[PDB]
Amino acid sequence: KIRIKLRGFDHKTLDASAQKIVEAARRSGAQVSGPIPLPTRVRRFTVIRGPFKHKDSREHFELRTHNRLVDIINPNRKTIEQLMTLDLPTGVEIEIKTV
Amino acid sequence: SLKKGVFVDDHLLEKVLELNAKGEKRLIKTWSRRSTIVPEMVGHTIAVYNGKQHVPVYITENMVGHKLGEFAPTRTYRG
Amino acid sequence: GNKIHPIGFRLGITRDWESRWYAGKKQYRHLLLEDQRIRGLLEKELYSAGLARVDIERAADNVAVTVHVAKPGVVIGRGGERIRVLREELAKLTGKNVALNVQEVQNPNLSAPLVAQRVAEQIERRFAVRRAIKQAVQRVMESGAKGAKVIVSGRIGGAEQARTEWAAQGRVPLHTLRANIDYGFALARTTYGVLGVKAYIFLGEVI
Amino acid sequence: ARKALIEKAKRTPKFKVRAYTRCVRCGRARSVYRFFGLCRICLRELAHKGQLPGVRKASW
Amino acid sequence: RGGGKSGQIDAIKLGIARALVQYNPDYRAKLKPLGFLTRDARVVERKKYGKHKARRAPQYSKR
RNA sequence: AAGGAGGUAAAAAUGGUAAAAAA
RNA sequence: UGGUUUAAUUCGAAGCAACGCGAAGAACCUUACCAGGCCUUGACAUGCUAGGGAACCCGGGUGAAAGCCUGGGGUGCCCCGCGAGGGGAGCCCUAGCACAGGUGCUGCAUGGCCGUCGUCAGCUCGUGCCGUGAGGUGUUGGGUUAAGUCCCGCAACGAGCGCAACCCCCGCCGUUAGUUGCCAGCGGUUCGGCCGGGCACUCUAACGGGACUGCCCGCGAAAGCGGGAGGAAGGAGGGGACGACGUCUGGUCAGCAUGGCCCUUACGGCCUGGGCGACACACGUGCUACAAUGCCCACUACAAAGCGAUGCCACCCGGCAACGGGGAGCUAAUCGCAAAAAGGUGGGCCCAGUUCGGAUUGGGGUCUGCAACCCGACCCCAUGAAGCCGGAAUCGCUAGUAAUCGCGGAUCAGCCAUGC
Repeated sequence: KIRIKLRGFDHKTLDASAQKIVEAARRSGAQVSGPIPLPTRVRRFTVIRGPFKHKDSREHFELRTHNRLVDIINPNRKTIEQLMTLDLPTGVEIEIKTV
Repeated sequence: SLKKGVFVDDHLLEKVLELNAKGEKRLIKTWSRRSTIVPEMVGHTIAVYNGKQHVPVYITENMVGHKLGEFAPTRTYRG
Repeated sequence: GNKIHPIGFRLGITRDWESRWYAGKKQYRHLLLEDQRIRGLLEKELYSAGLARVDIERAADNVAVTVHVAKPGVVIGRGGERIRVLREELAKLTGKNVALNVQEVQNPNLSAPLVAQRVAEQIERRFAVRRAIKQAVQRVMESGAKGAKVIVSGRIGGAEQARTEWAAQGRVPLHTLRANIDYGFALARTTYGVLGVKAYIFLGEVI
Repeated sequence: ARKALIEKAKRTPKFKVRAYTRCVRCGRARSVYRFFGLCRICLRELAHKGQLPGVRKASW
Repeated sequence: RGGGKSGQIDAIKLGIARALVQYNPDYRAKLKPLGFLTRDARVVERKKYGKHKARRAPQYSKR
């Protein structure tokens, strides 16, 4: 019944936040449907290499937003307690809901 | 284009409707040219700006509800 | 011609972002705005002891700054009466919860920003360009580095022709990655012009 | 003019249609990628100098 | 799913190949010399900044 | 032929750019 | 874009390396250009002298607008007060001052940043040897490669930045994982993944393995080449970022900083207008075309990627439409942009300045926006030019490349986007 989405720019750590949760949650309760990866939406940007009227000569840059999704079963007090308390995203965005 | 209505401005309005309180002097001195020509201006010496100076244009009928600053050349020099 | 920031290419596993915080699509702007302002007024003040990196974190009031200084000593002040005013103003123009953290790097002659800092500042104090700067590359490879290069471009001594005097010692494999390079450019200002000081320093493989 | 121009829009005048974006890390309106509130040269100087999250020296 | 009518066709071929080369890999012996497993290539390549169809370039002046 | 070489061959429609001066 | 011209048609860039280039959204804004109105301790910050106002909420005249002369309110706080008062601070006003400011010149004073030769294969270090020495050597010699790539020679042996490799996209497999997908396997059904169920398959997006001439045979002294297979993958698998030492006083002071020279109630600042879109020609990149492998109307098809909260906007409705009124869901793999188009499947045109091509043309409509004249996109219906496939010349492109066809995003009120 739990809808936890994790939006991330560093896919390395962002995934590390995806399985971690699942351990202690599969631990402090019952099943926790696997972290399931979700379409890393990417915002395409680009511009030219310099300042002066140089139509060619360009560099592309884009935003890598990886989506994560954890579903847990019927929650428990330990689970909810620690796994709403402890964290260290240091940036990464954590948004949950009751669907 | 105003789809429902016709764009004009109130400078001209207040002006025309006050000389109409009598029918006085044969001059007006407007700075707006974006405005739509109206028939209640009668149509004497609507002195409009151009880009360099005010240049009086005559107005009667066939300029009905089409824009003012169109009978003020601006684009000087010809070919 | 270019060279491109090794940095702006090392963002794989060789250069982790200076600012680490996720953002909303709308939000992005104002966030980075205040951010760059932080670094900004920080720059003018907390230069005094070599301001290299400026680690940034933001979660939601989590305004954690890990100011990589050079030597936080005569900069934290006695009892922290200087860390005080800075965190103060930090709060003054940040509508959230501020942090200081003076994480200077153990060793001086590493991380090229402060290298080039002292470098350009020697010319800022008029000093011998080639002599003391060759002494700088020297000092780098005298610290235990693997490759030091200092390009210095601009109006040396005036004389119209703005040369690009260059020195080096040790390998500088700029097309590589694992090797890892640190880049730092100081913005040298002659009383009579603006010359650009720039430095690359090499470290090693495997990492 | 320049200095006065940034101030012109910095204070929103009369009509909605007289605002124009502004590179607050360089100071212009041309090609200011509004998403960042940054011009294109300001954009590249930021992303390059490592002072911009979420990006990537893209290689797709 | 995907590609085009013909692309569909391609993937269909690919699979009809792979399926009989499972429940009887005896059919594999006489199907690679026939070339019924080499997948594909083809991509309307990443458009080159400066050129059109990543190859197609603008008319050169010189003058 | 691999080379160096001693004698006899082929090979250029056009032009003026100054200069005190930097490392 | 030259030229041309005007009051102004604002500058920049110039053989390749400028010409759909700064410009990735110039109606006024923008805006640096002009005519005019006007402010000027200045739209911006910085501090002092002596004075007054508390900040600050509203309004009237005037005018094109900025600007300008006044009117209603107004009296938060420190010290000393059941009393009178002043001084002090954010706080605005005026003189004076120190000043700001100037997209004015100077890229031949500069940084930085791109160009470009050019992914061209080039620039050198170390000990030794040759040369009085500058220095040469290594790097000149042959086969070979995309390659100073490798082999052979060899007075050298090697070593670093370059090439490559470590990085990403794309092709084969795997393990984690299952609100995308599905009877693939079961139940039912409003038979439409629609209702339960399930992770098999797509997919998603992560962590690796997989290809090295490794195997087989013939040639070459080897470097390599021929032939064949194992395999999704052959001999660098396709692509991308990647661009040295250096030149060129390239380009840029109008993105930025910037040494200097420079105007300082004017080269500063606001406003409203006008130009940046002008026209006797010329030029580069471009869209469309001039037609039956075609134009037209009807039915069905398969896209991939990128978007969307004060935005995406399916739906009925009014309108032939432009779009407007009521209206669902949507911080998105679940909602909508959105119909891909060519393909295919029917019927029309019958070779014609044609149902070709719409260039231009008039009487009306929709939308944004204060405002659509100069100078907006879009709708209607009536107009329907040149164009019969282009001489000298000259451009693109070696594989899913060219040619053809549709689709999105950037910035943007709108849109001149046939551009990128």
